Amino acid sequence: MTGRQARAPLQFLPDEARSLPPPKLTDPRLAYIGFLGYCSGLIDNAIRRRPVLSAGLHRQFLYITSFVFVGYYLLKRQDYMYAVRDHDMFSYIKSHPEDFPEKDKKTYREVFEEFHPVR
Amino acid sequence: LLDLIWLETILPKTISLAQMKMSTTITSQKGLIKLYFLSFLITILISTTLLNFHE
Amino acid sequence: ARQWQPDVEWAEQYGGAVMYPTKETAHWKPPPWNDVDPPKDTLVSNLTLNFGPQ
Amino acid sequence: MLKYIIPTMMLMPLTWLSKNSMIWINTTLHSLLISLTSLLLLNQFGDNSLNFSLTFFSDSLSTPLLILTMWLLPLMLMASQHHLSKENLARKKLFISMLILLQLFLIMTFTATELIFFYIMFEATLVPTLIIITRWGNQTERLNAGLYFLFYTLAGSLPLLVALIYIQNTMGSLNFLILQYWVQPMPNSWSNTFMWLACMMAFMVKMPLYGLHLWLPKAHVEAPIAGSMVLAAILLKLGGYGMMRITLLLNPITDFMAYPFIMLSLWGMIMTSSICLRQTDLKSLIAYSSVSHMALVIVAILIQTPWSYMGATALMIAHGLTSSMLFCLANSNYERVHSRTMILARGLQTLLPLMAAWWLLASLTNLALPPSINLIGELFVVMSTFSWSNITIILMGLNMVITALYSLYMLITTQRGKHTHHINNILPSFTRENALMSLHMLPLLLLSLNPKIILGPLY
Amino acid sequence: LQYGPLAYILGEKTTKKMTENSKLITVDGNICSGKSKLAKEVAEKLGLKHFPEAGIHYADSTTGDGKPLPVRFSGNCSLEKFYDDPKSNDGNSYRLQAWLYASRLLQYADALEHLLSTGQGVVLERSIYSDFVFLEAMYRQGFIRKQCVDHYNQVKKVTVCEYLPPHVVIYVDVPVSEVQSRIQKKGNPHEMKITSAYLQDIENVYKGTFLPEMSEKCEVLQYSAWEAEDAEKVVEDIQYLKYDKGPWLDQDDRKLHNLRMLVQDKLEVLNYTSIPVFLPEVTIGAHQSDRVFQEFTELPGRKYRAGYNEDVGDKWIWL
Amino acid sequence: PTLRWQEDPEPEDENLYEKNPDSHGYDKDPAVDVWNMRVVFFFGFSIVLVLGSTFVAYLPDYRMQEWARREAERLVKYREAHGLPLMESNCFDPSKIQLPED
Amino acid sequence: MSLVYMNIMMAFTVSLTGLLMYRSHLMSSLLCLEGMMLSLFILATLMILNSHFTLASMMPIILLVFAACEAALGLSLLVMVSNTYGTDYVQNLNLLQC
Amino acid sequence: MNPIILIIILMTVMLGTIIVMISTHWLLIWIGFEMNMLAIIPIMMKKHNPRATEASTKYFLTQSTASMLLMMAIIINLMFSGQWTVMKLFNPMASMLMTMALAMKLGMAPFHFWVPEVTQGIPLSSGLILLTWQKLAPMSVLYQILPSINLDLILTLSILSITIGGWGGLNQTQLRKIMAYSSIAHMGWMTAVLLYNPTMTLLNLIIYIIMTSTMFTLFMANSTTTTLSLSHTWNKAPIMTILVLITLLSMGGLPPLSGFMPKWMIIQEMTKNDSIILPTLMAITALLNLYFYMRLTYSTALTMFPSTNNMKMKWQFPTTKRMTLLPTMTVLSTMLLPLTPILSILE
Amino acid sequence: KFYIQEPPHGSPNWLKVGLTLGTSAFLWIYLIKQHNEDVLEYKRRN
Amino acid sequence: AKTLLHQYWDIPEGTECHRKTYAATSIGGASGLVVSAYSVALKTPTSFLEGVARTGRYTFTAAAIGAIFGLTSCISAQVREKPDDPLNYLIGGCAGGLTLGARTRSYGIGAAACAYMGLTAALVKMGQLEGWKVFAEPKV
Repeated sequence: MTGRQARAPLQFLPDEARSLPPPKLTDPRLAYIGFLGYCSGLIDNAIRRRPVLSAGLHRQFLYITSFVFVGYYLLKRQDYMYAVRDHDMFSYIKSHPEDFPEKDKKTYREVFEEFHPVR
Repeated sequence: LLDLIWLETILPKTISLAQMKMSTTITSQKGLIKLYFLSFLITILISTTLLNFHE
Repeated sequence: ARQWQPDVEWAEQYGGAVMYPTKETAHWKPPPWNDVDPPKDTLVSNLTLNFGPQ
Repeated sequence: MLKYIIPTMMLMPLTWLSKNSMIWINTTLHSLLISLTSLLLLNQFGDNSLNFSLTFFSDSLSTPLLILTMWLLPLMLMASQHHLSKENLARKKLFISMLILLQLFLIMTFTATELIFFYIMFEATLVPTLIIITRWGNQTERLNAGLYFLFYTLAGSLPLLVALIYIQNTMGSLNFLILQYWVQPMPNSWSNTFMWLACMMAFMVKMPLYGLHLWLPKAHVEAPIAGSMVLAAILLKLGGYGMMRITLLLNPITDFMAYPFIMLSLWGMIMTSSICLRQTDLKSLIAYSSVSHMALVIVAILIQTPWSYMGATALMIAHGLTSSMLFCLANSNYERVHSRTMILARGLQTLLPLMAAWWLLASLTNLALPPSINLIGELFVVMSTFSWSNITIILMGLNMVITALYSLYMLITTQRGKHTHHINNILPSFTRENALMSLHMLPLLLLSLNPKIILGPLY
Repeated sequence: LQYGPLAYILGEKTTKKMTENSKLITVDGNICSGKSKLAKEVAEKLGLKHFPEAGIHYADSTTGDGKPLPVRFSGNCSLEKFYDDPKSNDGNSYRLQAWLYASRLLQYADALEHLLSTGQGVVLERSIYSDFVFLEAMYRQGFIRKQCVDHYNQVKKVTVCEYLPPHVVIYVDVPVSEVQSRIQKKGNPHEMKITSAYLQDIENVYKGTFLPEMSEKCEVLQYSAWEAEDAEKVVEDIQYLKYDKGPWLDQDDRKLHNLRMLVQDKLEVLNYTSIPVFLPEVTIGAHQSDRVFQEFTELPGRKYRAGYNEDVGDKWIWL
Repeated sequence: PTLRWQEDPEPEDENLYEKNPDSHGYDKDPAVDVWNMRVVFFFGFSIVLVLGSTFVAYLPDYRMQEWARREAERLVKYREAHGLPLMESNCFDPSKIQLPED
Repeated sequence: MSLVYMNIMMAFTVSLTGLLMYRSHLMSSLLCLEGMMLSLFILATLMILNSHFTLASMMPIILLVFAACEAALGLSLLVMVSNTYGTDYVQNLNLLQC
Repeated sequence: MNPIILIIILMTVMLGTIIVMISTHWLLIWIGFEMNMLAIIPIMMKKHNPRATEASTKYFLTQSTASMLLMMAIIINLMFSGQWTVMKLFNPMASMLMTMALAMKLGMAPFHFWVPEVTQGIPLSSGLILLTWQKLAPMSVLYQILPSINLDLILTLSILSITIGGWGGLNQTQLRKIMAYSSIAHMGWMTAVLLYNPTMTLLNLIIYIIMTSTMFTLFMANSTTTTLSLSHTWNKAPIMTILVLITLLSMGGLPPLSGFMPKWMIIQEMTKNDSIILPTLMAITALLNLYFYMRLTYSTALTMFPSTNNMKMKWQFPTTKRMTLLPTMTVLSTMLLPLTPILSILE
Repeated sequence: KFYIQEPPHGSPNWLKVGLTLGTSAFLWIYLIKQHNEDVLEYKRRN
Repeated sequence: AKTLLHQYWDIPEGTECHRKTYAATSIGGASGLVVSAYSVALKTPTSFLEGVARTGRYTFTAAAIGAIFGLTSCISAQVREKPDDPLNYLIGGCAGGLTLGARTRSYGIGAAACAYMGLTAALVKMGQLEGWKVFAEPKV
């Protein structure tokens, strides 16, 4: 699938992206991102011989902040991308009724499928 | 007889010998340049005309 | 304490230029550990000119 | 179900921020608390499974295996000391957290809904087993054991992924219900034969079937006791659980394409019970015993009777308990003498006069003494396969005879007749091994009383 | 540490702490002859800092607590057991030789860092060049398998060939019997067990190999036996030395930047020390090394980054 | 003239007894081993085993058992008390079936 | 097809096989690289002239100046190899074995 | 070397690669590849040992002839329909020459003979930078000009690079050669799905770049060339061991770990077409290139080789290399599994 | 005390920690303000 | 090339015979010349008579396996009179592997070659029999 208005420049988040619902506070994905950031600060203590859980508390708070922020922007972009994919799908559905015909519901009083028993 | 020696010589050992021999004939190439460029040339000819890629 | 550990000969099984021995790979010598050969100092003399009597 | 997932996570930073003489009580106590916590689960009733979310659910195939897992962790965690208490504190903490992450992926695996998620959690079940058995493999070929291990399990389990993605984008999503309610039969074109072959062959590798059981014996003779109990009980019955689920699709060609595997399983069941009659390395007899019981499992899965699936799940749970117990007893004997061989450590009716009671009890369960569960399993599988054919009972009964004789040989070889009287170092039995035997053989007899729980979906 | 490019861009260059006193003077002498006597004399006269003798536990000396850490760790050298019995099959010549080689290399790096940082030049005693000559005479005695000497040749080829050799070298020649008399004057019995032909072979290689191979790299002044104290003469000779050859005249600044950024992070220096060749006289299996590393963690002042080290303090871990 | 090793002579076989004749399972720390015994029983049998025995000895009708007993009782009594044959074959209604034709 | 273009393409294959098979000296290889450069230059110039593709007629001289400074780099590399060795054969390079 | 000059050379590498990304004219793309070569040549020969000199010679020769054959492809494109817009081409022969130029450029199965030789005799920083930008520069071009390529070219080079970087790879303990054959195998994967969905190719490019940056950063933390040197890194420090474990397993691609995610999406949007046998072949050879990772892990952190004293000396100095950014890249590279629908962040 | 002739560091530098915590509070407040504007814009349009 | 593999598969199989074996020998000659061309590029024989000898051995052996494959293909198709199985080409691949082991004059290579060439040949005819495209859709 391709841009779809790369004409219409790169535009990290379009101004049509201010109609979708935003990712809320403490949504679980960015909670996971913050856990990853805490672990990144913790291994950041661990590479050098500075002791774990302590003497790096500003670095832990830093890595938490930065990863939660970056994940927040990417969550907004991700939601926009799925919205534009769904709307283009439904637009191509409605644009041509001629090729996606309605499967009339053959209910099971008349549908024949064989048996082939497992003894 | 059956489990140990034949089942190890059918499922692992065939694979291990195949991989070991093929390593020792792919990457056992001494380091000159004229070899690599003759390989390029025969690859270009055998990709253009013999097993064609532009037709 | 009875948990087995490999030996000098194990490590030398993983030692050498290449991994697998063949007929052909005796000549693969190990690289220098500093990635620096002891190069040829091929400059035997400077430019020696014999200006004669012309 | 997240009520079980999240304390199993939070048992992990526990083990980090405890100290010396402080990790142990916390881990063991809280793991037993989680065992009660999943003893709460068993509600399952009637119409269908029970759904723990838009994402998780439990078939009644999954409930006893899941409870078995949360039972088997604290037992294991007690069992794996005195062979590593003299190693370092950090490495010991890493060991305990490795097992907890292992249990976490096992719960993830058993409570799956989507078969792709099941596959991810299948190989996430794999990777701690590797690290445990290689880091404490305790003999000179733990190298080769881990190498054989991971390449058989992945290279069998690799195209299973391809087959499931193909089914994903030919029949919609992959709920077990929407795998059900929508499955249509698939005829005998050769692509169908290869697709069935891919799925069934990957789980065949994980059972093992007979032509792929030399995966096993290195990976149990050169393992520590924790990874061995894990590997045997949880991983082999995990492979069986996977085939039990995904055999719902592709019933109309399993009849035509199931003939070689049954015959492989039968003649290999006889051959494996024969090959564990004469080996040394007592630890390996339990491994070949496990291949014998899993061959009977595979017979029960490829025949498709509800009788057969009831017998299959009972044989799964009973053999898991028998093999895990008997591995723990063999580790007790190896803690006694530094041999692992069979004919060396002898006597022991005199000395440790109640260790022999546990040997006798496990040996008679592996005999399938009749009130136990293992006879329930084997008996219903024999009933179902005799309705399959009027001829296979030669093989089943001859399996019963040779199983009786090697199991009795394990009993009266090492623990009968004469101590070699140059041993003079074995200690009288600790409380710990007695506790481990007590934790195995109270639930086996307690299910021997009331076994209507552990029978499968086709109860 | 405030370095990398950015110190070299804030500060203009580094040649500004030069010269005529910022230099490397190095007293090479035979044992109990060319020592810290004349070295401290010329260091105090000439206005130039001094380095004590490179002992066994120098690496233990240069970090945090300068007490010698117990010789299970810094060993297993046992220099007095070397002067006792250089014939043991447990291996105590060459283990000690590798250890002293690493000690001389570390203290040379510390000296060259103190030269290139602010000056003002230093004296050294018994440098790394004297160390290989020392070992080759030890092999002339024949205490060592020749494969182990091949290993030493390998380590010597790798490590030394990135440095600048020192400026001036003061050779002290004392004959054999006077050194014999002096080691009798000191009275230490382990030192009294020395034999004289070992000392003679030291003098042999130390004249015959060292002098042709220095050759105006490390310009030399050769002095006699009672030519010691004698301070004014050697200070005077350095005063009119007329520096003639050597690679020190070709840096110009860029190699000096590389040497400042190389000699700092001494672990980058010592990333060629364990090569390995596995030398069954030398190496250590997993089990002994693991228990020794865990006991090295059990020290109260060595564990997890001496900067942030608790149980000495430091009350800045941000609560 | 060679050794290839330098380590301790191995093992060091510690009898876990002969410094404690009262000792339970693990190593020679005296009190916390007694705590190990007390936790693995009192939270391993005294709270797990007998409570699990009650809890799985009975709970409701797992997979609808006695529900099915009494429901079949009432249905067979009805199909005796209204004459019609018990367990009608052809479980789906043949009026609501359509055979495809030849 | 403006017939001459056939000959210049065949000349390109001449220069390319001369670049690929080469026996003794690296300098012959580098000079045949220069010849290949001349070939592309000429062919593109003929087409841009006969197209009257008059706006972007820079292609000949800019292609030229770039791949000529490539040849300058190649000259310096050959000087460095010839400086640390005696000669500049394709042989005496068999060290660093693959 | 001057540090100002190194900042200059990095500026020119970045200028060249950004020119390749950003331009729409064919002359500009060829300028971008040439300037990329000219700038990356003195990052190699950073020292002055003759190993780097022969490496740079081989690299210059093959790189420059790939550049000129690329220019041949462009002048064929103007021999046919002539305009300088980076679009669908107008000759199967031109597309053939052009993809063979890029296959020589980024390292590929007929053309990979300079990759281990260029990596073995160079330092670690040079190897890292050449892997990053010399795999990043052509992918933009191929992502552009995909709609006019004979497929058998791309698929042939993908398959054969995956199996060459497999089978070649079982034989080297020179860690630069191991990492180079790893580069070949992943570039086979990343060339493969170019004609199906290029989102997968670019995501795989991101994941591969971050993984190799983690691996080379771990080698730069303690300078090693052999596996035995990694065993000494076991003895001297323990956390480097578990990092080598995690990053080698994420090069191996196991489903608990983040390196599995590029395999899985490729197999998905490959097998929605009629290509099934080609996925199972690719993923079997992806099982193959895990084995040297596994023996490397067995060398480092799981068994332990005998150590040497003077590690006793190196205990007294705590570590003091700067990592450029190691831990951030590591747990960006390895715990990334529950963010697979950050797939569609990319298109 | 206890550290001969150099610690390489050990007294906490005060520009860097205050700078990082100030910019971390700044980035928190900036994303909070952006988020509140985004919630308001979503609810205002729909 | 596509022309001669197309000539091989265009024969109804079926029996239109000895054209099948001629096409299979042409396949063998082509494949032997390919792999021998890489080998003579990457060995430097010296003498050149050895180079011609090695290329002749490779071409001759690949043509031999092609001939034996086509022969037992034709014969099994005529005898069994059931042209749809892959079993007849399973016999084909095993016979080809056996004579590969014959012309290299060791028997274990012939055994493993029987197994793998039989499995590949059964899969080739079987995949033609169902229809699995060459390399692509490449649509969606």
